[PDB]
Amino acid sequence: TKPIVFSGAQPSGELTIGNYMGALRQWVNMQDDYHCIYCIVDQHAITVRQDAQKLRKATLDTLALYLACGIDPEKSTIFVQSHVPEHAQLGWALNCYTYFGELSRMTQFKDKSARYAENINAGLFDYPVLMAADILLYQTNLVPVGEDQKQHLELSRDIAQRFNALYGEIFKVPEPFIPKSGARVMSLLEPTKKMSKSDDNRNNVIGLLEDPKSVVKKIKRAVTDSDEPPVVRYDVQNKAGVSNLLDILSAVTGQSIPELEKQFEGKMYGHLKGEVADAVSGMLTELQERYHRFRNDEAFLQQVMKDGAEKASAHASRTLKAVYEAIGFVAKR
Amino acid sequence: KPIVFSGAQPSGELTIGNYMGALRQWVNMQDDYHCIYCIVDQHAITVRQDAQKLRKATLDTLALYLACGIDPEKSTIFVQSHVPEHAQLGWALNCYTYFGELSRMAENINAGLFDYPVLMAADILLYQTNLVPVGEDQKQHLELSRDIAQRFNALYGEIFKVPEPFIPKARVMSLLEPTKKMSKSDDNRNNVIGLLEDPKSVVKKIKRAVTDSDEPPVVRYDVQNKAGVSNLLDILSAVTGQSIPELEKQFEGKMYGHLKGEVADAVSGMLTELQERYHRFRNDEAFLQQVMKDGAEKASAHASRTLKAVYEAIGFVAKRH
Ligand SMILES: Nc1ncnc2c1ncn2[C@@H]1O[C@H](COP(=O)(O)OC(=O)[C@@H](N)Cc2c[nH]c3ccccc23)[C@@H](O)[C@H]1O
Ligand SMILES: Nc1ncnc2c1c(-c1ccc(Oc3ccccc3)cc1)nn2C1CCNCC1
Ligand SMILES: O=c1[nH]c2cc(Cl)ccc2o1
Repeated sequence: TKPIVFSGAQPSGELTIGNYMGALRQWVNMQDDYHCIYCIVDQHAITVRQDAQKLRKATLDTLALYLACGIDPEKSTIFVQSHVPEHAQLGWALNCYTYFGELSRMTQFKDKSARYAENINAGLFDYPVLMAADILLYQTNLVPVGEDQKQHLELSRDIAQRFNALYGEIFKVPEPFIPKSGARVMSLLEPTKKMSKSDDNRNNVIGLLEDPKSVVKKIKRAVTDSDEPPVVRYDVQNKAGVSNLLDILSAVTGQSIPELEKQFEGKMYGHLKGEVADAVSGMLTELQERYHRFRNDEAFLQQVMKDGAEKASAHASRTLKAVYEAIGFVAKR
Repeated sequence: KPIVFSGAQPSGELTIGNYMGALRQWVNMQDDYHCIYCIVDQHAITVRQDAQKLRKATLDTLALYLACGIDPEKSTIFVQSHVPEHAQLGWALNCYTYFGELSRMAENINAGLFDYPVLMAADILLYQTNLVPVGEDQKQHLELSRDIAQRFNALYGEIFKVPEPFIPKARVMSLLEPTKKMSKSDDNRNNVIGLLEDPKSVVKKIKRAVTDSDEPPVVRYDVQNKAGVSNLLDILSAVTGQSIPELEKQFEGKMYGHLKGEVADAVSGMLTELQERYHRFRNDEAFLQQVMKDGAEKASAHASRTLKAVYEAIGFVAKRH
């Protein structure tokens, strides 16, 4: 049996080139090498208040975007989190093996709490426990995420180790898979801030489903620096915007930063932004063409969700039965 | 017919205070209400305990409720962990519960100890529950369940019933501290009589029961001045159905030794029949397995209806069977 890959994305906001380079790109590339399981985490999405029609549409948008990126339902398991009850069941059990202080110290809870002061809910606080359940159910070996999820992944490793120390080899201890390029794509007008899929200023983001003409304009207005002469060189501290543009270009083309710096010797930010705009515009045009063919095929989306929940439930039920036996529950008949 | 929900915590040996004080009366109301008894093993694990002891205590609790007269054909009795909808609704309700509400109910407590009030709200709201018999320690918890139900209903429509406490209330006090209610969660086991205690144990515990220094000894009801004698009278009245004034007449010119002898005989007479049924049920694995299977099937059919309405209101894509 192949080692197992698991990862998820929220059907909230609009997925960006950041979500693609930090996660989805690795998801597509891992499908033959490993046994891959990819989840649309609708139960995590509702830790921020959603409109019911927007959430349902966004769940199906996210599924079609996975397929458009090249996630192949003949190679990978693709499913909607709420379709597998074992996620919530194991999540409750793992609350009892997680410390309050491990949750209160989380960067995501602190940032989200500041943004949504009127909805500091228990789900937002308990977010990392459900995510540990998502990973540990599938005997997961590798979790491809961006840098912002590292703290969450480290807690899932601590929970797995703590539970195993008491009860035996119930869980695998998962490892993060974080890319060398594109692990933390930054905002186009505030390159010290991560690119957000829920930004109130749309000019900060490159949306995967945004009009490529709109995206090219945003790239040309991306902030650079006051260097005289202008020089294309990677330096996050002193050249955050130029560095972020180089990181996006490297991630799209596969070229190294040193190769890009050599290609741009004697050139300035017009050549850099021209190449980033051309590469991103081409990628999004091809991606969106595949997207509409999947998004408007409800029979195919329905079949992928049915087959994926059936495959996930088989794995998850096996792990949950072992967890329930270990902690001392009377087994269900 | 109103729906009543009770959570039976597996750990802790039920006492004569639990039986004569509430369970005995609820056994006789199984035709008046749709009663649901949930053995709450998912609540249990907020406290680290031996796994084999928790499994045994779940089956001990099931067999004792059956022995006291809960009829699995009239009432729904089941193990919480056998119905996944409890955990599913609990997560959803976390997203509609303020962190501040749980704080107002440290770095080293487990998240289950912080979050169980949300699981209790899910347990109740799943079954369109009208009535919850709560202890005084659980009144704030029931108020949170009502607050969550009203908050969700105000956003999405009348998805949940707003549950009410069961207001109406036998007095059974601690044998060595007659000002404190007899409690199944007590550390001084000499303060309680468990439902499974043998006649020799019952005699020993009643004989140490605190009385007073009245001279002559007088068997009369007076909670202020004769708390221990009053408690023995209340226990004897609750077992036999004889009135306090009738018992006062019966023990005129009698000493506290006579009262204690009659209390022990009355209590052990009541427990013998409970204990026969308990050992019969507890050692019948196929009977207990069939009760749990039937109960979880009944509970899941009702719980699935509520959870589907909750998921539709939130906007989740419906599962593909
Ligand atoms: N600007 C950025 N640059 C690079 N990568 C980025 C950027 N912004 C986001 N990411 C990554 O995108 C993935 C999905 O993000 P979500 O917010 O949907 O999704 C999240 O933040 C998860 N909690 C969802 C989840 C729930 N359960 C799981 C179990 C395993 C893995 C993931 C999950 C993530 O990998 C995230 O790191
Ligand atoms: N799980 C726990 N872990 C720690 N402390 C807890 C609890 C609970 C608890 C347990 C089970 C439960 O089941 C129901 C469900 C529905 C209806 C009725 C009962 C409800 C609550 N109560 N408390 C106490 C501690 C002292 N008194 C204050 C609260
Ligand atoms: O991760 C989690 N936390 C949870 C809390 C409740 Cl009440 C139920 C399921 C859960 O899963």
